[PDB]
Amino acid sequence: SQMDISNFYIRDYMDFAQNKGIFQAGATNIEIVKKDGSTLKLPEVPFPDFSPVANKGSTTSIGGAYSITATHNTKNHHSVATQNWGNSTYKQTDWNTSHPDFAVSRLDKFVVETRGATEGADISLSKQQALERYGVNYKGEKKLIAFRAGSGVVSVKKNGRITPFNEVSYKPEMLNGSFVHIDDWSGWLILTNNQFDEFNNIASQGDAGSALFVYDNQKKKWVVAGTVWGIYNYANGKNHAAYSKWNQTTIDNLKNKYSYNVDMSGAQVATIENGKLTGTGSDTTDIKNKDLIFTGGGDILLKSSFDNGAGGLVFNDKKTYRVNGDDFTFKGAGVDTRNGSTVEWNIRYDNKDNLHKIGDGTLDVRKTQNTNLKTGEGLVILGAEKTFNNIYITSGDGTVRLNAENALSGGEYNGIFFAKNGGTLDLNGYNQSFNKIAATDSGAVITNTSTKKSILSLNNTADYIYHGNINGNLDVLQHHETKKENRRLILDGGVDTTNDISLRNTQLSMQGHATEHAIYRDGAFSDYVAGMQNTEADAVKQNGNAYKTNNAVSDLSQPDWETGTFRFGTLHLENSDFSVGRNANVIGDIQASKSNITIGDTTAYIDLHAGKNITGDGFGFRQNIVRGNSQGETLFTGGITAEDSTIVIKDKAKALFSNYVYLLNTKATIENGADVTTQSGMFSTSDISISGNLSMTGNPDKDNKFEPSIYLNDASYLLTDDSARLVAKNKASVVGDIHSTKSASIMFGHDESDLSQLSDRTSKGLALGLLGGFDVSYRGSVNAPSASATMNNTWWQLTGDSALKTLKSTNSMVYFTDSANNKKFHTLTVDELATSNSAYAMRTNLSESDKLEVKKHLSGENNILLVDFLQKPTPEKQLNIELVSAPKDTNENVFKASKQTIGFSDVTPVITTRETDDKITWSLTGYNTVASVDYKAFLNEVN
Repeated sequence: SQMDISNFYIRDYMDFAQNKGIFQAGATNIEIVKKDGSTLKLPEVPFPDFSPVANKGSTTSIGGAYSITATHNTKNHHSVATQNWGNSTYKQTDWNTSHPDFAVSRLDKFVVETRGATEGADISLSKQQALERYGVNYKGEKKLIAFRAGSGVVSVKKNGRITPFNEVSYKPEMLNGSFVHIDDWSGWLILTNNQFDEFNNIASQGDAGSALFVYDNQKKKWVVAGTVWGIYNYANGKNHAAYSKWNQTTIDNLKNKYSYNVDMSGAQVATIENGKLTGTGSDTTDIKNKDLIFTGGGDILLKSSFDNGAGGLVFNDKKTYRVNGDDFTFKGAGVDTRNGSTVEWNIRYDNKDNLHKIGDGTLDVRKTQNTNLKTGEGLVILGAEKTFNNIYITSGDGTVRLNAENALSGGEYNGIFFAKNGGTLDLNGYNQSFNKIAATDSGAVITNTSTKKSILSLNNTADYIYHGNINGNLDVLQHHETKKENRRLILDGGVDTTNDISLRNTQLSMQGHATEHAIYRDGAFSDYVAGMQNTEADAVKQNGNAYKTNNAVSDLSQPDWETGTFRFGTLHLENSDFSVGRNANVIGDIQASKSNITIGDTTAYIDLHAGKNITGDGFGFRQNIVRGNSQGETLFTGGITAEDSTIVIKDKAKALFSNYVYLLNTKATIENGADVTTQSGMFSTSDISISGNLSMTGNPDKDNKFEPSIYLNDASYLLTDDSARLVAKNKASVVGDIHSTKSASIMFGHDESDLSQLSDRTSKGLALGLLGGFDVSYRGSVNAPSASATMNNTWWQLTGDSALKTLKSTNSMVYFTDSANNKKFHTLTVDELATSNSAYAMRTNLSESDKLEVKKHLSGENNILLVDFLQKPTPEKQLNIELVSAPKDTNENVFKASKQTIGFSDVTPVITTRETDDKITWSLTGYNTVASVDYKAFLNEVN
């Protein structure tokens, strides 16, 4: 544990050993960011799972009740005589040692926290064979590189200067490691160079016994090469850690010595009474301190209580067994169900001791135990009411299935505690109510594999973060009778169902998870955490990253978060607050009533005990929520139906409304930097305020085309910022007035070059109906005198007096028309109009008309003026109705009279051009007679 912190952080070496930060088990292409900003690529291997390494580092699990270490630590060493993994304590019963310094320990219980490093390296391989079998690519070469972790006395080295932390040895929190080069493989001891390159961490006193791991090509599996014997220092600063090789036979002899085979092939019933095993092919009068290894299937009968000492119960074939015995009890190392064995457990485990379950098989518990389970592997069926008082699930490999009504216990957690990497609780058709789920990370899964639906109620009484997952066939419910402050439910793990979540009088946040890192000391305080912090105050000062050395598992200001994917059918909101914070990917529909929805909440939540929530012996839960500003990108995708609600989409948030949005008396706001795309239609009764980006498009089908979509606002689109952007394109029919005090942008239609096609789903009748042959229909007035509008391939049904700063119309029709109760003529007022290949269709009753007024600049070629004659003109009256008004220098050919009729008139307009001293104008000064509408067809006249 002598760490060169010249170009790396102390926490990097800790994260490495502890599978925290970037060093997740199995991860490839890991890059350590140096203090100088550049990157160090790890060797090309799936990163090792270091869970076999004991809390103190000097001992390592090799599976079951066995661990390996260094003989010269001694039988009595505090890290050998007692050995810990997670919240569990294990006592050494004895050990077997082989020269030079290799020790294998027999423990008193089956270790549930880890499968262990079950296999060793083949030390009989030659140099070259070993390089081929165990070599890994590093800086473009195959090298015999090994990985390891330990917690010998800590010191740090910066550019030569060593700073020791003499008290700091065997500190679980300080577990640290490195990848190292094996300089000597075939020699008497394996010799590793821990400073062969850059990530340099030399072994120090207390690292003795810690394991060396190498990666097997063929087995695709990390295996143990040896245990730390000692350390050599040579002239000119060279250094090796020396390793006592894995000795398979020392292991096998100890294992066999602590095993006793019981052959029940055909031999009816195994009976155990006061330490005597009868009725089998392997009868004896003890049988104590030995794993009983059962084969052949069948019944085990206790005629007395059975304390097997350090020995456990092992089942070693894919057969079924039954353990019966009055009200007698078992005590020992636990139950190891191997090779798919099924054990129907119909006795009680000792009431003052924890049952340890490992093995890939099944423990089917048929009666109430009145004691605790610790499980790490395979299946446990809870077949009785209150099967266990408490359950501790660790490592990720274990599953607990409810198979009875009322199967869990009471209290805040229902007696379920998910420790490191958790495991799966299968509700299996039964409903459960938790006040809180005591889970420490995202490895905790609550699910339901039954075809019968189950309901998971969460009733947390104060603020609380659930780190786990909710999967499978379950609905989620959080209902309170009154809405109170200070009991928010925060999900920062995940949800993955096709079912519903129901919220009533409550507050819910969905959120990503701040990645957990190693810390120096768990708890407050002379002070080594302060000293270590001061060693890197220079680096922190330079890189502005105080979170990195603050002795906190995570921090609101850190950049590394894990996305929370929340997939569900419908989220039902009744008088509730729903928030999506940073780094979420929410995928589902929302139905909201009297509710507040916030997408892009700047408040995020972190748990200062994340990853270390499970306390004591495994059956307590701690959590310390910190909250504050922490912005980051986030996503919602789906539909929303909202009544009497408010919706806010905030900065960095992207909302893809891929289903219908229905806003009934709901206040909707899209803020600066927020991005909303709606593609499956909308209805709104109230104003939508847009300071960011609202894009309204048709529905993209499977074949690169668009089904028309309708955007119906009975109120107004309010553009509330200079930076606002309202976009409609790709087969969208929009209805509703636009108002803006600001210099926002409006963009209707696809880009001139970039055409889009109709879905084969859509009949041509419907298409003409909603779009008039154009890409976009817009119906409403626009009063945004400072705003810019761009319209291409657009049908503007202009239904009221309108005002823009600048307007550009290419291949569009501005169609002046009426509504329910207008029936008045309208005026389009613009500072600058650039118009080409477009049509303007004005109505007239032969004295007034719709009118276009361009105040400052009118440019563009090839536009027609259509006139809807609402009354049949006669040859008597002198017509002289101003249709368009523009500045003097405008070219008269910008507009021409159409030779087509529009409306119910058989009459074509005659338009004449005039120059007053300040404005040129187009006036209707005559007419000509000709003896679901496709309005795009009109534009043929102007190509």
